[PDB]
Amino acid sequence: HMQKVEVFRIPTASPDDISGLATLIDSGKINPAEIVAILGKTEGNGCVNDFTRGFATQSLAMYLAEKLGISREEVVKKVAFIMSGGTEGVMTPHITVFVRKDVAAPAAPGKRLAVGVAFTRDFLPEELGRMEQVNEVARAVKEAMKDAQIDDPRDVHFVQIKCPLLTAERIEDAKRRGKDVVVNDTYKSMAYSRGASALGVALALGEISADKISNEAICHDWNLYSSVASTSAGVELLNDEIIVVGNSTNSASDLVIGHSVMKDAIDADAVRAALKDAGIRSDDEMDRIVNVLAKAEAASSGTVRGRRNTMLDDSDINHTRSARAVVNAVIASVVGDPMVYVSGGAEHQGPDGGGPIAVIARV
Amino acid sequence: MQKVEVFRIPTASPDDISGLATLIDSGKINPAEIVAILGKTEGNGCVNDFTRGFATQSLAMYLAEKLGISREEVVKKVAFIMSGGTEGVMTPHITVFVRKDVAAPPGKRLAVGVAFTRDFLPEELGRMEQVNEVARAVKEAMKDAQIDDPRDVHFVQIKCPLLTAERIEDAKRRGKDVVVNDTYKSMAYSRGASALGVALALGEISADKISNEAICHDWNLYSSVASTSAGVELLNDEIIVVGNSTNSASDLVIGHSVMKDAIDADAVRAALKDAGIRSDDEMDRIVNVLAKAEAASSGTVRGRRNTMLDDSDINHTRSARAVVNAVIASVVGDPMVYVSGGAEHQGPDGGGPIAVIARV
Amino acid sequence: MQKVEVFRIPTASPDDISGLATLIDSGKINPAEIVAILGKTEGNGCVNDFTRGFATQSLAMYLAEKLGISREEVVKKVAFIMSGGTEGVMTPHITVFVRKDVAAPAAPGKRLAVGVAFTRDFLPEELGRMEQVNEVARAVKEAMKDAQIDDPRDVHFVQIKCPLLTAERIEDAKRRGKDVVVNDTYKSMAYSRGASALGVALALGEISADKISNEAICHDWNLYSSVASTSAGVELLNDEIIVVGNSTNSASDLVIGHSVMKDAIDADAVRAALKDAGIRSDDEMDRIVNVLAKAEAASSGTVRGRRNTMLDDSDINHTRSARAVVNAVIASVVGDPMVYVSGGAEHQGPDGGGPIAVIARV
Amino acid sequence: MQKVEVFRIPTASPDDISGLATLIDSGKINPAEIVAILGKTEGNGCVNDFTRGFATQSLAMYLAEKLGISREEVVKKVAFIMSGGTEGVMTPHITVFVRKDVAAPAAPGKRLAVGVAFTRDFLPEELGRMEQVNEVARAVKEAMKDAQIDDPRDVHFVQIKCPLLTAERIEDAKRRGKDVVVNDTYKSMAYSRGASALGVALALGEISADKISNEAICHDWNLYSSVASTSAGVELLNDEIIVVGNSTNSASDLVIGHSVMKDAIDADAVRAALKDAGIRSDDEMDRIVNVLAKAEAASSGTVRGRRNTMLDDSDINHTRSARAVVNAVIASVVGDPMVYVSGGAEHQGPDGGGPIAVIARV
Ligand SMILES: O=C1CC(=O)NC(=O)N1
Ligand SMILES: O=C1CC(=O)NC(=O)N1
Ligand SMILES: O=C1CC(=O)NC(=O)N1
Ligand SMILES: [Ca+2]
Ligand SMILES: [Ca+2]
Ligand SMILES: [Ca+2]
Ligand SMILES: [Ca+2]
Ligand SMILES: [Cl-]
Ligand SMILES: [Cl-]
Ligand code: NA
Repeated sequence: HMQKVEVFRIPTASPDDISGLATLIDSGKINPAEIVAILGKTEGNGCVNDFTRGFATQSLAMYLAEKLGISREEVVKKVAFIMSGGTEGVMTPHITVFVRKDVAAPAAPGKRLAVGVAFTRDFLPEELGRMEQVNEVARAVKEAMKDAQIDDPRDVHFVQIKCPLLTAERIEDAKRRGKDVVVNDTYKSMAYSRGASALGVALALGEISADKISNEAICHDWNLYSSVASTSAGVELLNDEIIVVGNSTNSASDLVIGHSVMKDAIDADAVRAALKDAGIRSDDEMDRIVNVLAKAEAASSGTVRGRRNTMLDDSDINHTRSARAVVNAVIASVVGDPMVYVSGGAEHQGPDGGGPIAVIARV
Repeated sequence: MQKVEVFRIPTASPDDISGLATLIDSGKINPAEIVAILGKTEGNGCVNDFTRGFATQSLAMYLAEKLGISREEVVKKVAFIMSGGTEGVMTPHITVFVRKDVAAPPGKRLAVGVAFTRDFLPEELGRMEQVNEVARAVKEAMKDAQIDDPRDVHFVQIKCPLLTAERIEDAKRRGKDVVVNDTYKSMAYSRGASALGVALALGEISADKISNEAICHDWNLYSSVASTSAGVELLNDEIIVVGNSTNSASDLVIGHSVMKDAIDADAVRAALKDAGIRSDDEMDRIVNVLAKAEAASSGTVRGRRNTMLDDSDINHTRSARAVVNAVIASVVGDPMVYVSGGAEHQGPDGGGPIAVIARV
Repeated sequence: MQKVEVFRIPTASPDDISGLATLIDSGKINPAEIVAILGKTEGNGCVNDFTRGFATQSLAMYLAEKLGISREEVVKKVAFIMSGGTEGVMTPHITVFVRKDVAAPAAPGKRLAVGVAFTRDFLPEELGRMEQVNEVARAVKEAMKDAQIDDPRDVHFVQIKCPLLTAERIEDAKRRGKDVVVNDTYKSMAYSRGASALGVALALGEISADKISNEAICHDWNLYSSVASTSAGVELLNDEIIVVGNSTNSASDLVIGHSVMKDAIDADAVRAALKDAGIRSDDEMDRIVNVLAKAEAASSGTVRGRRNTMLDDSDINHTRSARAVVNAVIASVVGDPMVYVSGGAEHQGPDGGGPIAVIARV
Repeated sequence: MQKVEVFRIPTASPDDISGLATLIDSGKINPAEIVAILGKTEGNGCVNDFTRGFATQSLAMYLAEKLGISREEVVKKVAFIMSGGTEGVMTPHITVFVRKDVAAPAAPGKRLAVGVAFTRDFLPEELGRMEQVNEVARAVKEAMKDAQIDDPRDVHFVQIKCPLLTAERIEDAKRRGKDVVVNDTYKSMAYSRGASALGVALALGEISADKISNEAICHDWNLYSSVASTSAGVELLNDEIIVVGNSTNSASDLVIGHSVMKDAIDADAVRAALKDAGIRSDDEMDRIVNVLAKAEAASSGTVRGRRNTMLDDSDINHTRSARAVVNAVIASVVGDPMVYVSGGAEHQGPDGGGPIAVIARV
């Protein structure tokens, strides 16, 4: 009959903590068969050797499989699990659970929160960071939009993607088959996978025309970017998982989403603009926030507003960790709550050194 | 009659003196009138940070050849307070304080005073001996500042020592124990004892509440203007009192507030207001912002857990510095501001003082 | 008559069960006979290492499926001790202990024997204090009985997993009006390791009870066990104990020997432990099943009079460095970096050293 | 006739000149005869390591004061090669090379010889490319001549300091319309080390010019020098070269020998290098002046087929781990962790290995 999306931002005590989700299920507030996606901030280092991502997904899949009476593999085929590691600074570990009910109510007036999920095919290692990944992500984004019943791409406000990376073993597999990979480095492969996936969002939503995107442009032409894409790499899967979040004229949700783009890592004005775009027009209305979701990164210039920083020169602390700490702190200082989603590495996600920022709010 | 000028100078590396050299060579700074240099250096700000000493040595070399005197005499004349750790987007820079005596014709204006303490025994670090001696030099520096009312003191910056392996062996040889065995934790004890010395001198807390057992344990005791930073390269405390005096002709003033926690942007705006900055348009009057940052002992901020105290890969003082610099930068639009970590007895638990120096 | 078999298995990731599954599916391991798994997992080996729990969860879920029982029942039945930190060239792997009942002839001298025991859960304010010492000592005695070892001189390695403090657990303690032994999460690992190690020494008669008190724990480094190997983690709230030795009631084709490294570069002690396990020449290194060792930074900040920065390095915690060093030393003697090295050797060997054991085919 | 003396001096900090000053004040070192100082400094050895420059500044300032000349003049006369990173048990120290002409007899056989040479400054876009290879090769040949070595087989170690790319230098290159060899500050160290190492192999005839191109640099690991040892730093724009060998025109009471570690745990190569320097037994190890070696993670992510995480670890860069490992292996053979080990051995020995030299008293 009618889609109603509910979104639950749940604090976690550890990567494997399912207790807060279990409390909401046991109280009857969440039917677990209606969960379509879980977006996590997990407290590993968010870089190459972060096993909290897989630990969290495994723990959630185990739990939901037992509650639903189905196998873990069926849960993973059915539910998007997107775990973004790295909870630096004051950023609070948490999960955001997306529930899509089917209700016997009319659509609410105007446009209200809508979500769609789609998975791509698995990618061969030589496809990561290249047009194959761009075009297949674009196709899956369009599918998720239709799943969400969103017709106008301007009504898409955040497209969250989990994407793969290259391990030593996967690079060697490509080599044994006579293929080369986009880069022979696991950490850099995360940027290429994030960037190709983001360009696929831009292609699908019409933010960039197809004839401007080529292999040569991926992670090189920073004038090309999506204003709503948010992509995050991990070792666990070989495909991309996509969540499209926007507003539909055919939704019964009591929530809406809005967004802006941070021009740089300290752009508090963009945080306030994203809040306003989600209907939050004053500090007292900040209690309507469900979550804030943003991309952060170290600008390629090595500077912010003309001031040097060491992020790209610091050999002890990877720059994606520093970028996450900074943007989480900036958002937290505006909204008064560090339990917000910030992910690092914003290739083709907002301008160089900036990133999209979206707000899910109660109406 | 004293006048104080303050110069915030970006640096390209710990040993970079070129920005200071440009201002001297252009006549805008007379090196003989420099009384203190407060630096943010790009080492890790913890135990094995050698950018502090590298920066001090490079500056001492340079000012010695420019003043015709020896390096050793320069360090006895000028306070060098190098705070390592430039995490996040925090920009390495130095802040140079110039104090020139100029006869001139109301209103309170920036005044600065310096005072070195005697050298401390390692057994005295983090204990009442350090507290009482620091309180002495603060009043001494209050004097050089020509400031009579402690309510006119807005920031008290201190470089304090730490306990090395050999300084522990020394107290061991001499038959005396030290406040703690961990060299990293001695930084917190030296920082906290020094801070209590400021609260004691300024009458922020009465002396009968301060004991050895209260140091780094009773967080109800704290100064609202103290800012202390530890390093390996000395054994005494170097104190800079900054405030406003009627007997001053400076074109600057200093205000301050206290960050209740690491994301307290309201306190940043209050500090700006206390220094005469009332709108975003007037932000260009900032000379520098100076703040203390730290991880709260509860492991939380506004009820939300974070990993700073559980993260074995990144020391919590590094994270706290990144966070508070990003918050201040997002208010003033400029990450080149002074943030130092470890705020023991400096503002409440999880918070710290924040001061703004601004043109009038 | 018990027969112990030990399988050292390379792993591709913390959750990799494929090597164990291959041995089960080939018929080489009956999963019902597994009594303990000792892992090296590739997290940072410090407070915020979740690879330890990820590995245990993955193994318990796999074995639970294979055996037709719940995960909870598997973790009550099988010791899972995951030591994080695979720095330097140290290769991630698990060592699986299988114990079966057999009818076999007697008097094979003494051969490898294994026993397992668990303590109760500890409150945060008990870590690093006599309650942990005494509970561990009782469990060590139980594990010895499980191993059918009555003579403590026949115990060659006592491997323990023990808890640690997080900021959240310290705050729980404060809310209940209790003070923890130390207010630093990393240092809490040393107190839990040290108290657990002194519990081994108490149980084996290496130190008399009247010499152990709260004040001595992590302060009197001349108190130590020569066989204790303890390892701390966020993923458990009790201690798990594996006693490994030799007994006359054993039909194993394996034996264990040990020595004590006096410092982190004591290759002589590696060769002495090999010899105590019956490996008398480089030509016989192929009989190694695994080498198990403790490593640590010396409190003096030195090795043979030479300074190092392990205790002063704010970027890399000293147990990470000690593991890389001692693994490299062992690897250079035996020609294989896939050996067990655990860092932080409080009351485990002298200050700056630690026990080292070798499991070898006869 | 040239006489070379070499003093290995422990340091308490990067700026510690006291051990050197002791040797000068007692008359054992004439400061005007110092031609090079090779240091291990206790920074992280990567991009943001300022202990290297801090050490050089302190040494240049001290020597300029002793010789009555300017800092500028000292750095033009003396090679200062500070290699950061003292991980594991590796002990910070400096190795001071003293060379003087003498009127003395010969030939007592071949004895230690040293020569020094500097290259021009490099643009950022020349690092890791043939401009650096060829100019380094030119300078190695010059340093050979300064050492009075005509036979490349008598060169046993070629130590080099070379530049790296910072974010600001990469951005500047971009503004000038020039792309650099790699857009990554950490990886730029590998390209500078590797191009410099190939310069050595070219100068010494270890590899034909035919085989070297931009495309081969940090790609064809079959190309390598067996004596090159290179180390990158943020504190200079050129390459500084120290050639160390033996020649018939030497009156030193020292010799150098070398081998090549095939991998990070090749203790046999350590003993081979000792033997090549005349140290035939454990009893003769008191003749060591220093051991100098290159260490690295193999591009395969393995040692003798065993996986490690050095290339995967986002918390600790692999050159830090490699240094800890190889220093520990050497220390366990010679009983002393105060030896020189530098990380990143691109085109320096085979993939995963590196050269190792020993300077010994005859
Ligand atoms: O923030 C991020 C970005 C990514 O690519 N992968 C993560 O785990 N965390
Ligand atoms: O921020 C800080 C605090 C300290 O104690 N020492 C430093 O170098 N930086
Ligand atoms: O070991 C090393 C290698 C390098 O490239 N740079 C350093 O400072 N140390
Ligand atoms: Ca971007
Ligand atoms: Ca405070
Ligand atoms: Ca020990
Ligand atoms: Ca090599
Ligand atoms: Cl209800
Ligand atoms: Cl864990
Ligand atoms: Na799991």
